[PDB]
Amino acid sequence: MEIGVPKEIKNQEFRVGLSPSSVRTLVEAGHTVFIETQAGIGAGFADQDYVQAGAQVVPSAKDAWSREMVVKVKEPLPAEYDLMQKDQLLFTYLHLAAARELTEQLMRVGLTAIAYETVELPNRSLPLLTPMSIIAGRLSVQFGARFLERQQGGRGVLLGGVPGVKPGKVVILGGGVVGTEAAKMAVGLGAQVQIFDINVERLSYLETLFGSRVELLYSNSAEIETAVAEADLLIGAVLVPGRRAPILVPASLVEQMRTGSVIVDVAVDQGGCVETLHPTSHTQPTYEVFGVVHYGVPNMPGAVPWTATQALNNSTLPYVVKLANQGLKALETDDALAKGLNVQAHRLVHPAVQQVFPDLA
Amino acid sequence: MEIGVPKEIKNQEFRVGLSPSSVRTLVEAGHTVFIETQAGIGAGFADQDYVQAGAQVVPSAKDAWSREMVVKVKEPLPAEYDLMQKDQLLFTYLHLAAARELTEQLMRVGLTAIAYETVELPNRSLPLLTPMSIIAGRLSVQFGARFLERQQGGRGVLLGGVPGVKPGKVVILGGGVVGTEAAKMAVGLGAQVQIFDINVERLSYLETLFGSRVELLYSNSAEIETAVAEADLLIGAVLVPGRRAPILVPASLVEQMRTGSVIVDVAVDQGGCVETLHPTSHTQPTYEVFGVVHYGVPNMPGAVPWTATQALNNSTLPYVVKLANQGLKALETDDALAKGLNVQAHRLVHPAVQQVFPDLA
Amino acid sequence: MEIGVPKEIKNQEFRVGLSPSSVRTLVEAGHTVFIETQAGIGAGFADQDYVQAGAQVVPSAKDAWSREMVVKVKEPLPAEYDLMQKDQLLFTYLHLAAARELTEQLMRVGLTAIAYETVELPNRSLPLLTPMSIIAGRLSVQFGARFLERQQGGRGVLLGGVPGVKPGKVVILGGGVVGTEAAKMAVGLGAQVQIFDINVERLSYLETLFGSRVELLYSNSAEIETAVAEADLLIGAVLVPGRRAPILVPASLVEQMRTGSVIVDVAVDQGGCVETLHPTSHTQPTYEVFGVVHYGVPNMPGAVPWTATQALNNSTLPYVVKLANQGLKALETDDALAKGLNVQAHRLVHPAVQQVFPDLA
Amino acid sequence: MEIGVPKEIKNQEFRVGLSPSSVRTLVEAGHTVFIETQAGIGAGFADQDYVQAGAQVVPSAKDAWSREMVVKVKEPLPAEYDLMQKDQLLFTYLHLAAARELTEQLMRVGLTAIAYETVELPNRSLPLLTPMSIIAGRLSVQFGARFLERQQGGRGVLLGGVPGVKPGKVVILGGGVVGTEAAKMAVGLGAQVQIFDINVERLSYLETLFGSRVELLYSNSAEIETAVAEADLLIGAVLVPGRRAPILVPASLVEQMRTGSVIVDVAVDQGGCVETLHPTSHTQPTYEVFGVVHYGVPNMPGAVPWTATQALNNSTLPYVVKLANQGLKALETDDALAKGLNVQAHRLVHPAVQQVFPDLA
Amino acid sequence: MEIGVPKEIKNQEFRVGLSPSSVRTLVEAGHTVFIETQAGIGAGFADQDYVQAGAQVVPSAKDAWSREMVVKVKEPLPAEYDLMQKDQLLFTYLHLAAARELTEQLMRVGLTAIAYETVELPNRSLPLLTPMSIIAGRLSVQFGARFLERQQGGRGVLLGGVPGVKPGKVVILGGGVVGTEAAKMAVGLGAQVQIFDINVERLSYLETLFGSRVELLYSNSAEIETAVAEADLLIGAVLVPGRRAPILVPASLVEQMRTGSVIVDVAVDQGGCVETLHPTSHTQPTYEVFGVVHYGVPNMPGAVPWTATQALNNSTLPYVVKLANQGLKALETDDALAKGLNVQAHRLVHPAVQQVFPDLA
Ligand SMILES: NC(=O)c1ccc[n+]([C@@H]2O[C@H](COP(=O)([O-])OP(=O)(O)OC[C@H]3O[C@@H](n4cnc5c(N)ncnc54)[C@H](O)[C@@H]3O)[C@@H](O)[C@H]2O)c1
Ligand SMILES: NC(=O)c1ccc[n+]([C@@H]2O[C@H](COP(=O)([O-])OP(=O)(O)OC[C@H]3O[C@@H](n4cnc5c(N)ncnc54)[C@H](O)[C@@H]3O)[C@@H](O)[C@H]2O)c1
Ligand SMILES: NC(=O)c1ccc[n+]([C@@H]2O[C@H](COP(=O)([O-])OP(=O)(O)OC[C@H]3O[C@@H](n4cnc5c(N)ncnc54)[C@H](O)[C@@H]3O)[C@@H](O)[C@H]2O)c1
Ligand SMILES: NC(=O)c1ccc[n+]([C@@H]2O[C@H](COP(=O)([O-])OP(=O)(O)OC[C@H]3O[C@@H](n4cnc5c(N)ncnc54)[C@H](O)[C@@H]3O)[C@@H](O)[C@H]2O)c1
Ligand SMILES: NC(=O)c1ccc[n+]([C@@H]2O[C@H](COP(=O)([O-])OP(=O)(O)OC[C@H]3O[C@@H](n4cnc5c(N)ncnc54)[C@H](O)[C@@H]3O)[C@@H](O)[C@H]2O)c1
Repeated sequence: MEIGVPKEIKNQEFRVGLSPSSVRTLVEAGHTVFIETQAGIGAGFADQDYVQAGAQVVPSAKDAWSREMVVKVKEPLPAEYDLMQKDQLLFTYLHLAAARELTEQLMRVGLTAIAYETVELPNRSLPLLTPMSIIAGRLSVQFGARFLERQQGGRGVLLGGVPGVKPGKVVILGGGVVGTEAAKMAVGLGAQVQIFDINVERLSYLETLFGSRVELLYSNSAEIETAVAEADLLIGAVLVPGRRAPILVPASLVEQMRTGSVIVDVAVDQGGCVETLHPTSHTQPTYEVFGVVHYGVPNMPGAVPWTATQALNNSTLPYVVKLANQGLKALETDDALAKGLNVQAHRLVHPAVQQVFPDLA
Repeated sequence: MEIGVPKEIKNQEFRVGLSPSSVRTLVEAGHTVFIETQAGIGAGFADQDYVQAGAQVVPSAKDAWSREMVVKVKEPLPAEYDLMQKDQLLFTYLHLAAARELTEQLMRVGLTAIAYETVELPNRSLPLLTPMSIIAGRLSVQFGARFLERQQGGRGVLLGGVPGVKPGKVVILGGGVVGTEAAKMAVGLGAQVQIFDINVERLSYLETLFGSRVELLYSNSAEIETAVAEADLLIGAVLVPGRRAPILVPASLVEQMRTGSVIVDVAVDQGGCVETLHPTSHTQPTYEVFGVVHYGVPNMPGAVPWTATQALNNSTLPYVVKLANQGLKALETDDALAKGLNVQAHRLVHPAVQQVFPDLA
Repeated sequence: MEIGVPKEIKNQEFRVGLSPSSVRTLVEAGHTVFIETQAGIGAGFADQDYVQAGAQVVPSAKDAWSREMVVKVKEPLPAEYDLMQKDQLLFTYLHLAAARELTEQLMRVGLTAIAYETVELPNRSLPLLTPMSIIAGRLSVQFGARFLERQQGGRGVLLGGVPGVKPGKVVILGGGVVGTEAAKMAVGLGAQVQIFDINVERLSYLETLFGSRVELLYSNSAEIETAVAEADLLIGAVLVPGRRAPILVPASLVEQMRTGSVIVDVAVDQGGCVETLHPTSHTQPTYEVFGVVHYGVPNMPGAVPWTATQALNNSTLPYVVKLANQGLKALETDDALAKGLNVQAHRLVHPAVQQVFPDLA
Repeated sequence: MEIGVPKEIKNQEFRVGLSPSSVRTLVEAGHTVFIETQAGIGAGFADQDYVQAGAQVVPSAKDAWSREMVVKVKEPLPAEYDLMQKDQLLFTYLHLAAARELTEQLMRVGLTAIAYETVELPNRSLPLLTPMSIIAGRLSVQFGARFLERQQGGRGVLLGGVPGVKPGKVVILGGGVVGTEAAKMAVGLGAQVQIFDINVERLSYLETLFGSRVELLYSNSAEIETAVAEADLLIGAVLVPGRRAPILVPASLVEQMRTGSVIVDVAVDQGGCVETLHPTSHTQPTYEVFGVVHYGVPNMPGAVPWTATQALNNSTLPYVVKLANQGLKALETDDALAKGLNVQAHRLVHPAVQQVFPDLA
Repeated sequence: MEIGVPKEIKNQEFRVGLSPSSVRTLVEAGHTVFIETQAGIGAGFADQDYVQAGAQVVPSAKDAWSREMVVKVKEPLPAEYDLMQKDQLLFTYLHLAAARELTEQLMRVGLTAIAYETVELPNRSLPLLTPMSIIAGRLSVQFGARFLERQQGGRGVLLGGVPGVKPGKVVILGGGVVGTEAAKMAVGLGAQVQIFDINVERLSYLETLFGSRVELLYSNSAEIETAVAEADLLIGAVLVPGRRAPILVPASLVEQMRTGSVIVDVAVDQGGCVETLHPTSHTQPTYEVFGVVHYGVPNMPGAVPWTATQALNNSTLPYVVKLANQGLKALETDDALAKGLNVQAHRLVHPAVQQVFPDLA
């Protein structure tokens, strides 16, 4: 089939729909791929690498959008609304329940849109988001260490300390995928680490990973209060299915933290579990409240596009191949794929997006 | 005795001569300490903490400089030349072989100046520099990870990678104190690590620390060339006694590195082992040569003043106490202290500084 | 019941149906066991040990084959066709889909034959093969190290290297049971290790076992090519259910490998994932193609009969006991056992073997 | 200076005096190197690699022996006696106290001969032998595992066992360099390990390396007897300065060992600590006594010439460079080098070799 | 709702139904809690702590028993039979199949009684017992070490030994929750450890936790006999669903053990797997049979009430909250809770307790 890969146009978005290794694999399956020049450059892939792989490098987005299947990272923007085609297959992150205009647009056009984030296993797991959660967890500590540096606004604490001197104290709220990857890094830098979770069985499992090196604590307000007050680095990594996140950290608790301490709340979209936290810019990634540094920049994985592009591809690829092979019939063979389906032929198909635009259904 | 601690005035210097725990200890020994207001604040110590410790908080530097002993972090600046006194004891980092004017100043004044960096054991070890080498080694990786982020100018590589994706490759030139601490951090973040050294016995010792997790390689041009070409993060940590550092990495080698890769040369004063590296600012910590990011900001430990102040104190303290107790006679009891002596009563005493200002002796 | 254990007669087969500990256990359950003299000697078990266990040691195979139940390791050979009886229970590895004559023989005779390799759990797992996969994985590295020795034909590389010198590079294709055990050994010898797999969730799990000590890579032709070219030791450990193995390594790739490098493809029966690999002898376990040493000897576990006999027994025993107790009714109580049933009363019962000898059904 | 490297002619000797990386380094120092064609091929180095390094590849040994300095691995053989020159510098392993004829030959010729094995530090350490001890220690386990395989003559025991089955038991007599490297490998393969030593302080140090994973036992006849009787693999790694090795294992003890168990005595030249052990061939590396497999092949490191050549070079190189630079005056600057001196201008200089050929002095 | 917490009156019982953190959490949910004075003191919780949490501290048990819901640790005793009320909710450990009188009492009264130990998941797991199994496993080793001390009656063996001296040998029968926690501690003290289990898949899993540090052995009489004879510390940790425990250790085996060796059978209620073991007192926790020390004191977790109270609460809490919120309707929403139901309105509801008092149903 013909596969197009336009360059990402969203602000600060350096990832790319397909890496060269993916392309190669696709080309060996009988398919042909068209990629816009420079599409891969923010991620570290030259057009050259794409040609070596069997890609046809196209000079414009029009040329890339004109294919039967388009594979991207982010949702289409208004600047590209006119590039879309009636019978395309669009496979990318959509987040439709947050973009009515976008939802209507796809609807008018009549294509079929499959969202990475709705492809779901019986497991109830979302295989195409995980890779991003792993990365965010790892980055949280890296960003946190930077902001604990004096020139960056923090107290001037080295996470690992040095023999004779106290190490930094990292408190992680939530021991799921993100919280677990964060703990791995903090431990690697030498910090003293505490993880809170409400699921004891998850806590038991974490003990198999860390042994007695990390403190594994049941999530209750009383212990949270004490721990948070002593933290140099607080990482929010909580997720709850039927809703937005619980505020485990009220402004009053924040007020009790040490000056120059830092909070990184990875749970930014769904609210955060920290009361004083809101999303931040990039020309201004942080702000202070009570002398405590706040970091609320989202899509953390965008800081490592080379690593992030491959991680995503490793997971999307088999789906890309199935679609290229069976086209629309794959949704009838693949239940997970069938669940990624959001829009088709002017109809809003995803039940979740329906309950949000009940009048769009 | 009376001990004074002025606030550091050098640019970007947030450390402080004595921490509150040190002060307390000093006060319990019979001594009294005077500290300039706000002297400890960049390091995270309020005047309050100093008063609780037994310190007398003085409102001006004059008041702090007027003591029989002054304890600081950096060398005196011209702005303080008039504050110095004839019979003081000055204990701080001096680096006289690089400051003639300063050397002459101390000479005129007639005090006795003891340099942290010349206090030396029979071991030939410099006990008061080590703490700073440990910190620099640990920070190098932390800074390196930041600069490998796309927005910071790097390729966009996560050091630890994610299962399925290649981890970052870190190459460390020199397996001494700095190189060893750097390896500890890189390994902690999940990177693939290679350390080069010319001392096999040091390599053998490192194996006892890391096992087979790190690649331990003999330093020869041939292997260096190959390794460096594949690095995401290159850390220079070489030191050679009788001179400046060897250029293990010529511009030609740098030219062969991947775009967006980063070099952190901790060996900045003595030259660096990297040809294209020079010191950098803070309003501009890095620059590019061949698409490769260069970081040459010195006194790395200044980024974590809270941790760095305590590490230094843990080591200087026993010397501070000996001086306060025995005053000048300590140099006659302590050989290491006797070696820290640089200037006394208008005479240049340190042989090393003499061979540099042979006409000052 | 009466249980017989003949000595294995197949070439190079030193294992034995029951170890002495098994026998003891069987005897304490009310059963009696007859074993041919010397049956256990290749595995390190003297007849003495068998008598201490409660076994009756019989002088001939006839005496051992004449029992209501016979327990062996390998399939019956033509030399024993006349020893079989109409109503026996035969429990051993059969591999009928590869032995028509054998399949017809059991059919004529009219016994019931249960194959270790078809006993299967709902899990779809084959509990009686695993023990052999674990052993093969561990041996692969052991054999590989031997063949990397100069006198054995290899390049003369020590897997662990020595501080100052590069360790050997081991590449494992497939991260399942075999590939995982191989990685454990390679890591134990100090090698640099890469594992490829197409299942990301398996890759994630492996990270919980190895941390960042092993490189965990997604199986794609592009990365495979690069990795394989740099390998000292290549281990094939791929398995795919609905068929034979994929050739992940074409002769062209093999041609690009270093002279004296070695390939051990554990996936020998089902083809191998290496193009240039074919089964080898024992009077000649290896051969060279492009200066690269090939090892294709099967039934690797036969090299450690003492360890292999016990591992198998630990798993077969509970089934042996159930059969001795309930005889044929066990297949009606045990679904896994019911699945091991291949032949009974002249009829070919196993659906898998039926689809192979569709005219035998 | 001119440096020659002849091809090694001794039987089964595949190492080479200088690797290509060494050569390169030498060439960059102002020196020129001549190497006999194919000299590096048994170690995995093509002439090509030597030319790339700056070597001049010579067609004959005569051409290589004709230089002011010759660098080899083994001692000169009678076939090369005529190639030697009056004023050469010969640097290689000599073992003169075992070769009278050779000793006389060097004497006649009048060159100066420096033996790797006599270069000694104040430490009393022999820096140029260690690399070989490390390798032998690692290989011992590798060879031992092979001989425990049934087809190789052993009991058929997998060192690591499998969950549910006992691992192999490895007993190491001597916890020095060799014994320690052996333990590292055995532990890596999963074996149960015991190390005996008479030096408690060495035992204490080993605990810092292995923790409680290895049993660390004081060397006394009583415990030795018990342990040895239960071993699958016995490794002799004892060394005593003023003499030959103690027989810690009398034939009577050997008689008590399990059939198919194996003994690898790395202490072969100095006798061995095992009574029934003698050196073996290569066309016959082992023999049996009491059903116990004996391995007594020496120069174990010769099995991995690629790894062994580099390990040796990493250590000899700085000495090779000093000699090329200062020629004979290096012995007057280098005490360790001065100690390597065995023969010069017809005189036997090495005190140790003198006390052996008291009439040659 | 109103929640009461009486002080535990059973002998040697220091735990308490709710910890202060639990209380706080309950109070924030809209509920009010009444606790008898001193109820928390044996566990380390002052009334003060309870008041800070929002508890109302009541002076008598009557006051605590008079609530709509009573939360305790142990079963009600005759001394409290008169305190119970018709429509209460009683949530605590009951063990009714062992207390007929108690069972009849609850029956008369007409309350609804929910037993911690019958709350069960589809998993068939008993979430409210696990926490106690983990603790018992950890304590077993701690108690065992104490009894191996000479003054306590044991042989005088230090589990970890010291470099040069054999470590203690610990044998664990059963590799489930208890056996696994015991192994963790024994390994932590430096002992040589063997675990036996009949489930190979459990053995495989344990290898992922311990690697090759522990010996993982299949449970068969032959190996058990040998291992037990050499043990310093034997820990019984076997559980079998449809019955009482198997005697894996007959008195005859015990007779073969070393004098001063110790047995701790955690499997005390269900019999023990050790023939010579019976429950013991506290004024006499052990006894000897054949010079072997026996420890059979039950409810091991009672020795660490501070730790044990919190572990239990972490697990019971969510159930306590559900009950307080939905009262009786929770059993209709919660299947696990519905399974904890033993008695209600004079009727015996639990099928298991019915089959024991078939005439009570
Ligand atoms: N900013 C970014 O780039 C980015 C990327 C990915 C995910 N995230 C966010 O990070 C969060 C973590 O996602 P995840 O994949 O780890 O989910 P997860 O389900 O793997 O982990 C969440 C964990 O939180 C625990 N939790 C829930 N309530 C809790 C409570 N009251 N106290 C303590 N722990 C509680 C759960 O028991 C669970 O273990 C989500 O909110 C997600 O949206 C941000
Ligand atoms: N910028 C900062 O804030 C800061 C702070 C401290 C130290 N440093 C610098 O960092 C360097 C490292 O200091 P250190 O305490 O680790 O010294 P060290 O002696 O502990 O380590 C240096 C090591 O380099 C090795 N080395 C020398 N020549 C080599 C060669 N050709 N190849 C490979 N390795 C070689 C030596 O064998 C030694 O092991 C010095 O140059 C020091 O001035 C910078
Ligand atoms: N010679 C012997 O004595 C012996 C003994 C046992 C097994 N074997 C063979 O070894 C192989 C391994 O068996 P196992 O028990 O490990 O199976 P397994 O299922 O546990 O492992 C196989 C793994 O291969 C992976 N795989 C499949 N296709 C792949 C691809 N294209 N790239 C990379 N990985 C891929 C799967 O995802 C899986 O994780 C089989 O072929 C089996 O027949 C040989
Ligand atoms: N065959 C080969 O290729 C080869 C290569 C190198 C070394 N070797 C030999 O291996 C031996 C080991 O050499 P090394 O470098 O380990 O020496 P080492 O000094 O590092 O180790 C020897 C150790 O043996 C211990 N020892 C001495 N007497 C003992 C006794 N009665 N019981 C127990 N331990 C005792 C010492 O305390 C010491 O720790 C030597 O005999 C050497 O000649 C063979
Ligand atoms: N005294 C106390 O305070 C206390 C507290 C909790 C549990 N216990 C007791 O401890 C025992 C262990 O409980 P658990 O939670 O570990 O159960 P579990 O199911 O987690 O562990 C029991 C294990 O025993 C194994 N096993 C069964 N039969 C065996 C045999 N013949 N040989 C070897 N292993 C065998 C099973 O395969 C299983 O892995 C139970 O009997 C329980 O009643 C005592």
